[PDB]
Amino acid sequence: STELTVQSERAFQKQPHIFTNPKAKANRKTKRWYKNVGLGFKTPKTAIEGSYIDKKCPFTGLVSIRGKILTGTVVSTRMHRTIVIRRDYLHYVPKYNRYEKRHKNVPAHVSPAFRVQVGDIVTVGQCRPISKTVRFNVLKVASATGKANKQFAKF
Amino acid sequence: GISRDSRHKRAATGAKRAQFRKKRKFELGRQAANTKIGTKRIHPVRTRGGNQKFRALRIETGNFSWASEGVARKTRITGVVYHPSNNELVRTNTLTKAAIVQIDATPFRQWYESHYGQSLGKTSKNTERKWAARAAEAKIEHAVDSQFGAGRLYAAISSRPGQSGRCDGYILEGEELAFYLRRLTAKK
Amino acid sequence: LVTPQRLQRKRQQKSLKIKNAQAQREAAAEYAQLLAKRLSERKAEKAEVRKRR
Amino acid sequence: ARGPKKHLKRLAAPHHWMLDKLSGCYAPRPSAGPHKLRESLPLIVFLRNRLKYALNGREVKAILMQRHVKVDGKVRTDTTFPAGFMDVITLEATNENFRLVYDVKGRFAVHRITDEEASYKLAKVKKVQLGKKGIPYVVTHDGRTIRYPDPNIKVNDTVKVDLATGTITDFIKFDTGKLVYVTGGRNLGRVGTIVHRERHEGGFDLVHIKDSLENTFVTRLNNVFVIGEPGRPWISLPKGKGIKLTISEERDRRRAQHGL
RNA sequence: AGGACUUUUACUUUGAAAAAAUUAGAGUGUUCAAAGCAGGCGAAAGCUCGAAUAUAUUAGCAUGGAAUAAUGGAAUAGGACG
RNA sequence: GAAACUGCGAAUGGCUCAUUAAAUCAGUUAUCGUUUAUUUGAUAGUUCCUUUACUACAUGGAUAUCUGUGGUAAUUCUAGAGCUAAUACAUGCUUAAAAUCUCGACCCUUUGGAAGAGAUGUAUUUAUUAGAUAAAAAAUCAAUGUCUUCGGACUCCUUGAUGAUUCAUAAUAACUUUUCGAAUCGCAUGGCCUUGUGCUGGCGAUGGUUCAUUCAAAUUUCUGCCCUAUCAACUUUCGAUGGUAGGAUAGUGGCCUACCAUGGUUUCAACGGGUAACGGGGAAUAAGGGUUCGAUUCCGGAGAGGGAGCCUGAGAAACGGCUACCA
Ligand SMILES: [Mg+2]
Ligand SMILES: [Mg+2]
Ligand SMILES: [Mg+2]
Ligand SMILES: [Mg+2]
Ligand SMILES: [Mg+2]
Ligand SMILES: [Mg+2]
Ligand SMILES: [Mg+2]
Ligand SMILES: [Mg+2]
Ligand SMILES: [Mg+2]
Ligand SMILES: [Mg+2]
Ligand SMILES: [Mg+2]
Ligand SMILES: [Mg+2]
Ligand SMILES: [Mg+2]
Ligand SMILES: [Mg+2]
Ligand SMILES: [Mg+2]
Ligand SMILES: [Mg+2]
Ligand SMILES: [Mg+2]
Ligand SMILES: [Mg+2]
Ligand SMILES: [Mg+2]
Repeated sequence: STELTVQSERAFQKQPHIFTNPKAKANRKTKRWYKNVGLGFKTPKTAIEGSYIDKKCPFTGLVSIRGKILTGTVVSTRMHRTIVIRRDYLHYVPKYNRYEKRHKNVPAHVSPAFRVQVGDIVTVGQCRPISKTVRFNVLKVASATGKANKQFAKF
Repeated sequence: GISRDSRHKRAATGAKRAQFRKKRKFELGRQAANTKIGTKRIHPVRTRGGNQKFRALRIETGNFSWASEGVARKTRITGVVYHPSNNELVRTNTLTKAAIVQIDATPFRQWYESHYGQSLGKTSKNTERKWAARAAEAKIEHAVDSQFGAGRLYAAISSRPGQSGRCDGYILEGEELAFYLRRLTAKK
Repeated sequence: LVTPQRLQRKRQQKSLKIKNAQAQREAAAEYAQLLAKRLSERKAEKAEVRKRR
Repeated sequence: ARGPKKHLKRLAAPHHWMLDKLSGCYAPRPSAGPHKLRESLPLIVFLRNRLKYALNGREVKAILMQRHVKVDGKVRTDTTFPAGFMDVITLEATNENFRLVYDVKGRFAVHRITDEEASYKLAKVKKVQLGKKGIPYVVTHDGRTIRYPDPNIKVNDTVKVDLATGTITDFIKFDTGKLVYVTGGRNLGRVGTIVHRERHEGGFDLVHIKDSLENTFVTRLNNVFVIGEPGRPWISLPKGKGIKLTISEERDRRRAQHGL
C-alpha cells in the first residue's frame, strides 16, 4: 500500500528545515532527520535508514508523543497511512456484580516504517489531533504475526 | 462568520449532530488573502489578543534566500509558474505559500560577480587574494546557470503572505529544482 | 513648560538607566568569572580522573 | 462564562480558609498574584479571621492602606493579596513577623517567628531556563524570576532568597535522605525525610517520605518542598513539627495535657 | 544510573486522587434541640485547645500478591547458550 | 470641585432550563498544539547612520467641556461658529565604550599581514548553522593553521533542560508600507561647591518591549449516559473516512478549498424516533441488593422573543452593545 516513488504526489515531499547541500561533494543519500519518542521505545531501523516522509511520523515527522499509551488489536489496516484499532474491555455493571464485554474503535496513524496487517496487536501513543478522528500514532507492532511466524512444514 | 468548529461536521459514525451553542467568536475564520502581484498593499487586521496580522494582497517584491552559499537578497516576484494545490491560482497569478515563482535574479547575479566573478550567462589586491583563496570552489550546478543565462530564477515561496504579510522564500536548488522542472516539463 | 522638577525627572531617568546597565554588566562579568572557576575545577577533576585511570 | 471570573462564592472557597458557611454569601477571591488561589491565602482572611486584629472588611482595608502589612518586604496594600506558602508577613506595629507554614491538620496556621530569620525566605525551584541573550534564570514557586543563578541549581530544588536584595544566598539539592515538607493533598503539613524517589518514566514522579515517628507515606513530586537536612531544618517548623498524630493519639494528647 | 531484554491481561491488597455543602462521625450546655463552628480558662493582670475523621464502591495512575480465569512460546526448529 | 476629554469595568454578578442523548457533564489526562488586560518577579545604553552645523532647558495640529445660533412633536437626536488642554492624536532627541562581521592606501616574497572604512539593540519574516557526548591508539593522502629551544608537537577545545523535539538559547545572511526603546505626574526638595539656577540627588504613581507567574480561555485522551427494532443498516455527489499542499485559525484539526484514495460506524444496538431530559455534587426511600427523583442555595453548559451578522477589547458572536429579517 506504499508507492515505490519516495514522492508520488504533486507537491514535493521534504522534511521541513533539514537541508542537504548540493554544492558539497559528500554525496551521501540525503540528510534525514529523526528522533526517539522516549518511554524506552526503540526507533525502527526502517525509519532510521528509510526514505519515506510521513509528516506525522513520531520518529521522523514533527508530531510528538505525549499522554495516553494504549495497547490494542488491529481491526482495519486497509485505509491509507492510518490504522483502526479494536480495544476490548469489560464494563462492570454493579447492580448485578457482572461484567459486560465492550469494544471501542480507535483510529490512529501508522507510519510507513511499520508493516501492519489485520490482527496485529499494536502499542500506540497519544499525540496532537492529526485528523478529525485520529489522535494516536502507532509506536510498536508487538505481534507482527502472532501465530503466523511459522507457516510451512518441511521436515 | 465563517466558523471552523467541529459541531457542524457529522460525527465519526455519521450522525447529524443537532445544533448547539450558536457559534462563538474564538472559532471565527476570516476571508482568504488570495494575494496578487504589484503595487504593494498590505492591510492590517486586529486579531485575537491584539497581535496585528498583515494581509499581503498585491505584493511585488520580497526577500529570497540561496541555501548553497546561504545569502538572502530583496528581489522582485515576476509571476507564478506552478502551485502544488490548485493550478487555478497559477492562472489567476494568486500568490500563496509553497507557490513557485520566477525571480528577476539580477541581485544574485552581481552579488556572484562581486563575490566570485565567473561571468555567468556566457582590481584591488585584497579582492584578488580572496578569490585566489577561494580557488574556484564556486562549482554551482548547471541548471541554475541555465536560468541565469535565461535571467529569471526559479524560486519557491516559504512565507505565508496571508498571515505574515511578507513574501519570503528560497530559490529552487539541487534535486528540488530537478523535481519541479520535471513537473514543469509535464506542464510543457 | 520647562521646570526644574522636570529636569530632575529627566536626570533621574537617565541616571537610573545608566546605573542599571552598569549593574547588569557587572553581574554578567561576575557570572562569567564563576563559570570560569567552575570549569577550571571540573577540568582539574577530569585531569585527575584521567591520571588515576 | 465569557471571560474571567471575579466572584468566589463562600462554599466554593477552599476548606483550608475554613470560613463560616453562614454569615456571608461570598468569599474573598484572591487577586492575581504569586500563588494559586486554591493554594494561596488572602490578606483579609489572614487578618480578619486568623489574627482577628480586624473585625470586618473596612477594618482590613484601613489596616492594609496605612502600610502596616509587609509581605516579603513589600507593602501589598490590596485587600485580597494571595499571601501564599512560606511568605513572610511583617507588622511593624507589635513588631511581629509571621511565616505561613501549614499545620499538620493542613491549614495556614499563625506562626509567630523571629525577626532575625524573617530577613530571608525559602522557595522551591519550579523551572530553570535560558532567557534572551543567553542569560540563565530560575523560576521559583512564588513566580520570582531570579537572574544569574548557581550553575548546578536544577528543577525541584530548594533555594534561600535573602528577601532584601532578592538574590541567591544558598540552596539545597534534592536527593534521598533530606528533610522535606508536603504542600498538597491528604499529606498537608507533613514533614519527613525522602527515602526513595521512584522515577516513573513518562510523568508524575513520586517520592516516599518517612517522618520522625517512623511513619511512611508517598506523595507526588510536584507536591514536595525540600526544607533542609534531617535534624537541621532551615526554617522554624511550627508547633508539632507535622508528625500527624492519630485521632486516638490526639484524644490522648487532649486528655493528658489538660488543666482547668 | 545507565544500555539490555521485557508475554499480555482479567483479578485482588495498599496509596496517591475523587472541590466545598450534603451523609457519617469526634469535641463543644446555642438555656435543650434543629442547628452553629464555635468557644474555654486566668487572680481578672492575657493565656489558650479547636474548626476532628470515613466513605464513596465505576474510568485513569502507582504498588505487593500469583490461587482462580484467558492468551503466548520450541515441530519446517528460522529453538535456547557459548 | 460640577461638566467633559482620558483611563478602567461594563464579558463579573443575578435569573431561567428552552435547545442539547457521546451532546453537556463527572472522574482522569494533554497543550513539545495555542491567546492571555490585569497581579507579582525580572527585563533595553545603539532611536547617531558618515556623527565637522540639531528643540532636548521640552515638537505640531485638532478636539471635547465651555461661550453663543438653531432645527424636530418628540429620543441619552446634535449641525453651524469661536477659543482651549493631555499619560488623548501625532512626531521626535540624546548616548558610552567594547567586541564581531564585512569591504582595503600598501608592502614582500610567503606562516603572506597589515593603515584604514561601513553595519550589528530589540521587534517581524524567511533561509542556513550550533545546540555534542559508549570508550584506548594509528598510518596515510590532500588542504593548511599556532609555536618553533627548525625535530616537528598540536597538547587546549565550550555546550542548558525534558521521557522525547526543529526545545530554551546563540550565530550568519538578509527583510519590514520599521513595534518598542519614558517629550508623563505627586511628595520631599537633600548633597557638591566648579555659589549657578550650576552640577547632581530620594521615596513613589502611571506607563513600556520581552520572558516568566497568576486569574484564566480555547481545544483534548480513556471510561461512564434514560426508553425504543411497530427504527437494521447508517454516512459520502453539497466532507462522509483518510492522504498531501494551500487558505483561515491564536494554535492542532476536512475547520474550508484544490487534486487524489473509497473510505468511517454497526446485533458489544450503530443510524433514526421519544424524553412533561440541562449534566453532576446530591434527595427521598432503607436489613443487604436496590427503585424513583435531581428546574432550584455549589460546580459546569446553554439562553436573553426566534433567528442570523458584527464594532470595541485581553476577553462578547454581548443582547440593562449595535445591524437586518420574522413574531
Ligand atoms: Mg455568570
Ligand atoms: Mg465532597
Ligand atoms: Mg448531622
Ligand atoms: Mg436522540
Ligand atoms: Mg540545526
Ligand atoms: Mg526555536
Ligand atoms: Mg494542513
Ligand atoms: Mg426540556
Ligand atoms: Mg440540576
Ligand atoms: Mg436530570
Ligand atoms: Mg422544564
Ligand atoms: Mg448555575
Ligand atoms: Mg450569552
Ligand atoms: Mg419572555
Ligand atoms: Mg478592556
Ligand atoms: Mg445575541
Ligand atoms: Mg434585561
Ligand atoms: Mg447580562
Ligand atoms: Mg447600545
